[PDB]
Amino acid sequence: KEIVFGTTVGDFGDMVKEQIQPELEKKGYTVKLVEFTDYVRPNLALAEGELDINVFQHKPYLDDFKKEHNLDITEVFQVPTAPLGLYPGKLKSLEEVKDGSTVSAPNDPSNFARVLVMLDELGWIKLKDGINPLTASKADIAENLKNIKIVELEAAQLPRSRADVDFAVVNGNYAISSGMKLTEALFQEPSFAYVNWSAVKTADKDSQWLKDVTEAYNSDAFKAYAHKRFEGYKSPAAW
Ligand code: MET
Repeated sequence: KEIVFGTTVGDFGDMVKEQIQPELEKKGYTVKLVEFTDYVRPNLALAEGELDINVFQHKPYLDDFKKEHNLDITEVFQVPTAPLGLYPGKLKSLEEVKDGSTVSAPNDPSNFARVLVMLDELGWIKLKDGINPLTASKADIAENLKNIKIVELEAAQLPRSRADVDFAVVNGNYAISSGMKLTEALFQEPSFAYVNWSAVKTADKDSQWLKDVTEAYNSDAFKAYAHKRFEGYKSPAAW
């Protein structure tokens, strides 16, 4: 049987080619990897049948997408994921924030809510008490303490936005594929609510090939591989 993987370019794809694939091949499987530069196509490909499984999103994003597009897909297991971070732009230190400082952020809702929670934690803005952090939006901002100018861009553009803003909050997968380092972050998301999950069509939830893939992503071998290969990554809660 052939298992078709769909991932964002970079780290999630490397995991498959460097480790997962060879492991599954010694069980008889043939693997095919399809990489995506964007966040929109993977779930569509999975639902359509092009992919048997994709690895590139967190639950809040999956949940938002499934609902908006009515797709029968579901999360299965978590994987080591690059954390969301606030990186230096024109400014080099959190201490340099000015009234009116610009901060770039991804524009899709589930990821944008994260930026607002982070700005709240840093004390640059204050979110209204009791609001759902997973869906935090601008309407939820009680006070913009530092009159921060939030610049919204398509997720894939965040890395090179650093040249035009004071600080940029970059999704990990794009930070890594754009030559950035996790240690360059001035502040990282402390939460574990966004550790990425693999997703499949609800119909395959109990398949034998999926069972083989999930233990491939949880063996002592994979954990050792991940520990040295993706240092600084957030680990699956299950570990
Ligand atoms: C498509 S949701 C964003 C996924 C991205 N790898 C992150 O964890 O920030």
